Amino acid sequence: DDANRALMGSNMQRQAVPTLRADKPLVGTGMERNVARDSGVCVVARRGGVIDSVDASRVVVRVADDEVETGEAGVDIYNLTKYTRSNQNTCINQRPL
Amino acid sequence: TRALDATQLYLNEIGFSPLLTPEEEVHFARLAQKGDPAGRKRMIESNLRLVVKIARRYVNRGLSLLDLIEEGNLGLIRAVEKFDPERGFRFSTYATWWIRQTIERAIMNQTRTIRLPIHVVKELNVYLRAARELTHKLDHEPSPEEIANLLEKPVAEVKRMLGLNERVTSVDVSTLLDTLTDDRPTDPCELLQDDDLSESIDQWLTELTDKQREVVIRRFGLRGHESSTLEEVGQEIGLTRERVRQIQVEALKRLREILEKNGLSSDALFQ
Amino acid sequence: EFDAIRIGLASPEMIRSWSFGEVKKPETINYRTFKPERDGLFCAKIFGPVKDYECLCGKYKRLKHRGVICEKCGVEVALAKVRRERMGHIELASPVAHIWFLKSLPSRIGLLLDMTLRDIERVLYFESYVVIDPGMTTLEKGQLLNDEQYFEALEEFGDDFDARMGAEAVHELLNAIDLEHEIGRLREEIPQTNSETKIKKLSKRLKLMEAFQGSGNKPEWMVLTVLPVLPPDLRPLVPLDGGRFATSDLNDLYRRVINRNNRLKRLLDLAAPDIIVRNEKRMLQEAVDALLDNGRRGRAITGSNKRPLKSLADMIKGKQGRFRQNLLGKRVDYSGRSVITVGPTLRLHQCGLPKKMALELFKPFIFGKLEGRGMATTIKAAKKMVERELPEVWDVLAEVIREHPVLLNRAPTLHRLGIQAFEPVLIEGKAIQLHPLVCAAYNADFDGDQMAVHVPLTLEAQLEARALMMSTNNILSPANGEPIIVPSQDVVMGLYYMTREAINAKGEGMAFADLQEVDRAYRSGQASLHARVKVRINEKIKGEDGQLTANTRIVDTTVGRALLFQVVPAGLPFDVVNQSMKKKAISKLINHCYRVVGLKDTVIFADQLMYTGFAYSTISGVSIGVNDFVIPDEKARIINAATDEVKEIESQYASGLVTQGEKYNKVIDLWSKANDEVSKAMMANLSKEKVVDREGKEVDQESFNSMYMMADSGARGSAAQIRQLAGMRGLMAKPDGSIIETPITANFREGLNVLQYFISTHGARKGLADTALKTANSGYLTRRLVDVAQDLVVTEIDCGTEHGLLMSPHIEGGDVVEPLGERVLGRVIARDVFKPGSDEVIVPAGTLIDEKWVDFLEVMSVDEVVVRSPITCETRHGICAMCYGRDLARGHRVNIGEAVGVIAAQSIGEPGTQLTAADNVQVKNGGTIRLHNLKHVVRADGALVAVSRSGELAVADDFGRERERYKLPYGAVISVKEGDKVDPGAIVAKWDPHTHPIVTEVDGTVAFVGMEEGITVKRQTDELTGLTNIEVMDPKDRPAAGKDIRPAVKLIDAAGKDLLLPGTDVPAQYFLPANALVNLTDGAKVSIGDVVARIPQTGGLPRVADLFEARRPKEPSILAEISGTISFGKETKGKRRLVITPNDGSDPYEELIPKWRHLNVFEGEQVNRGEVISDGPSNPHDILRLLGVSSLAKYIVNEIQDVYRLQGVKINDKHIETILRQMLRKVEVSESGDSSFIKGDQVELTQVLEENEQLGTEDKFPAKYERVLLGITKASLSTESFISAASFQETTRVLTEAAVTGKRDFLRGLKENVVVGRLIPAGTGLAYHSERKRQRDLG
Amino acid sequence: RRVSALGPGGLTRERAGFEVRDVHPTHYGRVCPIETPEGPNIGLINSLATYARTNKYGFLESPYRVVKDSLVTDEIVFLSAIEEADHVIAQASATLN
Amino acid sequence: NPLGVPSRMNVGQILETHLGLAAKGLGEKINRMLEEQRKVAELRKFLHEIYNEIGGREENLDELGDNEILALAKNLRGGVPMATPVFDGAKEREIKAMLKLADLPESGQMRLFDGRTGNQFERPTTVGYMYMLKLNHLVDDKMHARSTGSYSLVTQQPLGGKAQFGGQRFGEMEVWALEAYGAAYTLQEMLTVKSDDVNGRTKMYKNIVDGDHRMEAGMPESFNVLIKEIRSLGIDIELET
Ligand SMILES: [Mg+2]
Ligand SMILES: [Zn+2]
Ligand SMILES: [Zn+2]
Repeated sequence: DDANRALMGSNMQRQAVPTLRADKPLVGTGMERNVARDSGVCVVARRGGVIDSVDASRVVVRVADDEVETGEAGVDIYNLTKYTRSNQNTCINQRPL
Repeated sequence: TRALDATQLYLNEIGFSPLLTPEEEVHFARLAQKGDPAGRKRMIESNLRLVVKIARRYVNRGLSLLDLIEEGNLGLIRAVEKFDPERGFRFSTYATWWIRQTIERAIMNQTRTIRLPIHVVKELNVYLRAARELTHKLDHEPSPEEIANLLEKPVAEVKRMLGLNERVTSVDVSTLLDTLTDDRPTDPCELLQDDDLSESIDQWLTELTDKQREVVIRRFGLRGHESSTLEEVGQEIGLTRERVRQIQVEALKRLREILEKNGLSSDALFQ
Repeated sequence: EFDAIRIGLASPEMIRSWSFGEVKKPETINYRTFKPERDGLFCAKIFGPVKDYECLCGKYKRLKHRGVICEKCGVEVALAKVRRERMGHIELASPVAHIWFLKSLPSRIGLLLDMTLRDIERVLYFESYVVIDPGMTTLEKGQLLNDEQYFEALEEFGDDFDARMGAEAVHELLNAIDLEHEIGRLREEIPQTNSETKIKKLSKRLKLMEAFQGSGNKPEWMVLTVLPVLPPDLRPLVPLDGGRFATSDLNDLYRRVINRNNRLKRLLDLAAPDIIVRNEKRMLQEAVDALLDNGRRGRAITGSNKRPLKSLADMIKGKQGRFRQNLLGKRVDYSGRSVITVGPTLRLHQCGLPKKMALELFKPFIFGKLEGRGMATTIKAAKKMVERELPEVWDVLAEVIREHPVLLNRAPTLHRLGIQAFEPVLIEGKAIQLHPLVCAAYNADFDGDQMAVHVPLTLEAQLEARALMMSTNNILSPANGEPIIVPSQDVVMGLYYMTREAINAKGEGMAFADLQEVDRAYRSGQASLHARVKVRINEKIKGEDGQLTANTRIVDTTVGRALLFQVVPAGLPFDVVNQSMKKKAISKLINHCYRVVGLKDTVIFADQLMYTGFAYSTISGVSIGVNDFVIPDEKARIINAATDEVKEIESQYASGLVTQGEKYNKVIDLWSKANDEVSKAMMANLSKEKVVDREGKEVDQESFNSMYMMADSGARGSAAQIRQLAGMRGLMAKPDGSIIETPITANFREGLNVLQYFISTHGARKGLADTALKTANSGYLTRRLVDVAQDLVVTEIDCGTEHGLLMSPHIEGGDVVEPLGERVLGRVIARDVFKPGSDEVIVPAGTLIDEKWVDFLEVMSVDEVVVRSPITCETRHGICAMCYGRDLARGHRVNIGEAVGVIAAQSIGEPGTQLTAADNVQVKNGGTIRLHNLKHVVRADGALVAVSRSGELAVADDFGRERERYKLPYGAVISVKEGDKVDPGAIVAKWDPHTHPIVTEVDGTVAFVGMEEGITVKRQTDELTGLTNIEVMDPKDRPAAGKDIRPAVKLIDAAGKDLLLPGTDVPAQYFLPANALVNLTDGAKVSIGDVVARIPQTGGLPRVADLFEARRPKEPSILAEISGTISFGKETKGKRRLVITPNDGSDPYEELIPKWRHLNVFEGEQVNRGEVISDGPSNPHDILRLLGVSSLAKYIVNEIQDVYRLQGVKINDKHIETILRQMLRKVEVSESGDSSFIKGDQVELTQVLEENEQLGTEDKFPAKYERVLLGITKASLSTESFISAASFQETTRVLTEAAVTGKRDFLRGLKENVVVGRLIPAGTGLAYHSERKRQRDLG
Repeated sequence: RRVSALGPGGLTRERAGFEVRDVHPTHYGRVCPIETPEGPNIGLINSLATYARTNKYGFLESPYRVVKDSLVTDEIVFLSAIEEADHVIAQASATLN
Repeated sequence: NPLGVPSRMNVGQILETHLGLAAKGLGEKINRMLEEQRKVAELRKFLHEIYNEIGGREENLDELGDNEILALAKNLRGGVPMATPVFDGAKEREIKAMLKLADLPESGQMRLFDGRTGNQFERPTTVGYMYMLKLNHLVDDKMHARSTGSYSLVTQQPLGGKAQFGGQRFGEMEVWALEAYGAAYTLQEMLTVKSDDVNGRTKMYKNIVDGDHRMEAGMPESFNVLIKEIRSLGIDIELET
């Protein structure tokens, strides 16, 4: 592409609205995977282990005996946020996978 | 260059005034009591060298710097006319008591756009001291119950007094003048609606019976005549106050039925 | 009606007439109840009540007597709008002088009092004492006095000396200023004084005192004793949510001046001494200062606000400079905006409109149909029906909207085509549909652009949008005759594929009967779209107007070319269709259809092209694939061969053979030569890529590639953009201005590298940064050009002048650029056109030149025809329609009332968004050489060398016109060949620009006279006997004795007689400049015309805007004042002054030039005042006062067109010359006799005064004038109306000048009527102003 | 990540001119040449690079590999702006045997 | 629209459409292979012919046999995701190699049949799959219309930004466009009657309802403010004369 269209192409991806159904692009650049982890909207597991119970509102995981302290090993509650009013009046939700 | 400031050009003229001596000021007050045009004029310049230092202390108020100097002069004129030569007191010692009262007399009348009497300003300055004192010992945001507790005042009274200090900011400082609207109706569609509605009322009162129309035109004054009460309209058409009230309900129902079949709904009028 | 508004000072008796009461108390409202009280700023006794027909007590609230007054209080009953007209005034104890007469640089009080600006301020502040009415005293009125100085003055005088200090001392002098006697003192001493700074002060004294008395103004009206107050409705107190309210900044300024006035009103009987009576007056003088204007001297501040107080001077100006906020923008009703959307199923004379917008914009129109039909008698019942959106409302909504046109316009408008009326059609959606063909005029794409909408209401506006602003009327562009509704990119692509010819296709060689029978075979599938067939057509020729004939003819065309003829009407021939039908082919087709058939059939023809263009484009599979960008096999051969040559150059740089200063030029010249070699091999492969086979052996035809179709048709793309996709990009430019030595080898298809892509960013970011700045400069350029061409409206139909300008084709250069037929198209003729033979006439009078006369003049050999230009026709108050050319939008002549001044300024600012050797003479054509303005004597050898600096070589063709005209330098050797045919490329001159040739017409022995050795000449030779001559010395490096000596090599006969040249008694002599090398020694015979000595020798918007401002460049060219003898000044004096001495009349006056610039140091030559001496930029100021007005208009149009033709735009010459007429309206007077010496008067005002004064007994009352060129910024302020000068810039200086002068304004312009509210005098508003003046002239 | 040049202690949009609104050859690996918001402020606002890292004093630094005369070592160093004029920075993609 | 390629030179937009066809083309063969109930050993060979065939990163032979094969086949049934760096993209020879595996034409173009006329197109067109976006430029917040509303106090001008709003500012450049034509009644209508006229707009609204298109002269409210403000400075104005 040209340098003029690359400047305008970088603005179309900035002012994008999240749709109802999310579909991964067939063609990517490789940076689409490392850009979602650094953002604060994705839930990243801190302590690895076995998922005891999962729900649409919260995700509870059981911490293994290796990477845990002496007391209160399996204490980790991940509360997923529901639709809240964003700064640009757009819905924000998290879905378990 | 040199700017002809009102404060610099005034203070330069003060240096050309001799000092006031306690021995001669007593003799000058004796000549002013008998009556002399030059005695009161000369003695006015003696106490004038003190107005530049008294007004310089008060700052950060509603009045400008030049207003404190002119107001302080009016205090010594009312103080030099009343002096006791037999008491032996100093003339300047009595002048400093009137200029301080005259400064505070004008600091509360020209500080706000709304003219306020002495009865309501004596409560705002006290609450201003109470709001500053209670905020120092507590070191937090003062509440409405805290002011009414220390001052021993009702909770409803301290709310109305604090609301009088409007302190309105600017308007053109951005605009605000373009965003504000008018409270009165100015829409062309609303003014045309009031025209068609008023013309239909005079048309409906004429299309009905002539007897049922003149009993309501004199009671409420819809046709433009003077309004009359039940006793005032009794001596006009019928002295029987009960008979003229029955026909009012009959004309009220006829005007209601003629409005429903006219294509206009009563519930749609208020909306 | 009303007119003739006046501006003057207010009198104390007049202020008390507008006022209804006196205010003395700053209190205006109460805290107990939000109702005003008596004697306040918002009071009801002076101003109106707070509501309609109400009072303070509330006893009378009826509508029977609206004019009655209340008896309990002073507030009477009135309406609610009465608070905007009533006003009050304050009573001041001491008068205070205003600041308007002291804020401007020339103090209006000081010029009338003969005082300075600082001295008039020292008296008002009680800082110095002045004396008035001295009489028999030595003290003067202008002299100052102190406290001790005034006391000593009374001791020596004793009486007749009154010294007053303050504002009353200044007012006491204005009453006895004796203005009638003060003018006599300056007029009697006018011839006595002789100074430059005193004459200018004398002119301002007489021009202001004459206008002061002629206006009926009084001197005591400058200072005002009372101050009027603004009505309270302009500064209201509106409460908002929360119990709070708002107060304007003006209420605080009025409160400060009222309380200080009462403090002075109560200190009049307290026997105040002198110490305080002088300071309390300054407290009031500074309050009026803060009320009038802030930021200049006072700069008053308030609490909790860092910005200064908004005074009365800052509220009228506002933002956007001096222009008011109301003039720059005004909100209107019945408007809206939405996103555009292209619709192919819409007619040209209509557009789209959503149902949700048509119901809100036409809301009052729906209420008029429901009451007239009988469905809803009450307007309230009809309002509830339109909101519910029942099925009956949609019936009347489509009925009220059937022929009511609406307006559509984009947000930025640069020309008249931005606002075009359309017929709304109800659609379903939330977007406004637009026709695809009118998008070229709106300059808007379907990428998110929002357009406005407007709804006309009155019956006069509906007929206006159907006659002039309709979409079917403005087809031709206001700049050139080319239509703007030309088929766009998408429809042209569909038409280019239709008009094609294939070598082998299905259904070739068949014969069809008619166009209807040929179309039947294509839809059946037995005939291809482009195949060689033989059809019979039926066309009509319109060679004779009023008669149409039919004829049958069988031609050999294709199936696609025959289907296109079914779209064009029968009025046009068939030869306009057999072409390839590119983008430029259809642009010439609509322009030919507009001038043959008419307009009713052109709209139908332009609409049918969009339908047949889109229908045949959707059937085509035109798509851009990766295989379309073909790469030629010769690309790898040129790159590998160029890479091996650079390796040979860089290896020689390390050895020391080639330098770095020359290596940079060789690399950029090697890759550039390789850049064109790839482009020639790429286009040769793309044009002949498709190879078809028929009847055995294969053949070659034009390639049907998808990328080549978009370039050959010209619909979208250019030829340079192909070199970036399938070819090398080449060298790129650095932001600093240099070019990188190494180019980009790869292209967009093969992929760029990380470093090669970083180079292309330098040119891309610079391009994106310029498009953000041109929007501000082009918008600022069109505002200065339209503000000087508003009062120019065509009002006359017959002027009667016989002047004009000579028109000639663009003969400069190697070939012609602009023909004659494209320059005089639409311009009437000035004089009679003459044939090459005498006693012959072609055009009898000033007839309008049309397309019929263009071909009539092209067949003849006529090339120089004079036309009538807007710079001619000196009539006043507009420009006649005869001298003006034809209309640009309409094919007929310009009617009476069209504002040609606005359409001329917009045609220049419209294309602003798109705009950012000489050794020998080699002719490219052949013809007879004809020399003009060249004086060359014969040569004994036969070379015919001409040493004249004025001359031009022109070759004439067989018809007699000059095809090519070159420039001949001075000292060029050229052989004449008049009457002989010249071959192409033959050398005619062999001059050398490195050395300045010096020749002498005298033929004989030459001897140096006045040459001193060691001072003027130095015997310096070269090494190894390289040059053995006599080198002269410089003027600055010479000694003091040889500074005033000038060598002069006089030429005489060999026998000893003095030889002189004919024409002048002075004998011809050879020039000997400084640092000259004479090869021929003295005492030897020299031929005539031989070399005597050897002497060695931006662009864009800032360039086009520099010509209209008459800005002098940094380096101006030096010319001659009066023609005659040319010489050299004295070098010892320090100023080279070339003296002149003509043969007819000797002029002792001359000019001096500094020694900083060296040019034409030759001693002894002709003057040639018309010819330039110092090479460089030429200033337009010196050209007007030297040659005349015809060359200045010819120079401006020539230089302006060279800037617009570089980008590719074409602008007619009528709009460039229209602005030149307004800039040449001001003239200067040298010897008036009837007016001032140096003043600025109009040319039309001086011509009427000259002609009227000539009709007398003396016949010499008139005077002489001189034309002067002014810029666009200075010509805008030189107007009689103060409204046009206040809205442009600096409304403070123009508002004060109109006060002391008392000018009466006559509303007869365009910008003056848009602020008052009346109709404009241009357009359809001329008939309204014609009946107004007719009624006024009758009495 | 967006870094702007306006605000307190910086040039505004009007007094910028053309030098501030232009790209410099020293923006290789530090400032994105192609990412720039279009409009009135073109060139004043420019985003950082992917491997951009601030220096100790506050300057911009970019990572580079150490290249010897025989082979390319795996030592990665962060180079400053003024110190990049001495060394010869090669291309990211080159022929490797 | 294919006409935007030459001027707006973006070759990567066409190469993305061709590469997107091979991503969805290979996804249909994997989803169809699951419906035939093929063995797990046959699916591992097809996945090895995709990641371990073209140049780049190849990762396989590190997952479970039965568990991970059915998990990847059900997730890649809607397209195989492709990664193309910003400067290390795949050449033209590698894109055409993927279309050959999916039994698709390597040219990337195919002739499409029309739906309205039913006739086949003359030239082959380019089809594929392109990742599209949606910007926050909805027309619900852009469409506005207002006939009559409220006005200010100092200047009787229509307001904007309230609950009911929507209007276009008639700038100065809009005035010069009307002066270029012969329009005089339209320029005076939208400057004196349609705005800055209290008694003018009241009588004009009543004339439209009755059905009489007529206009009164009136006086602009923006001019009466300039008269009162210029008189307080001491300057006299003889407006009547
Ligand atoms: Mg656009
Ligand atoms: Zn009352
Ligand atoms: Zn004329």
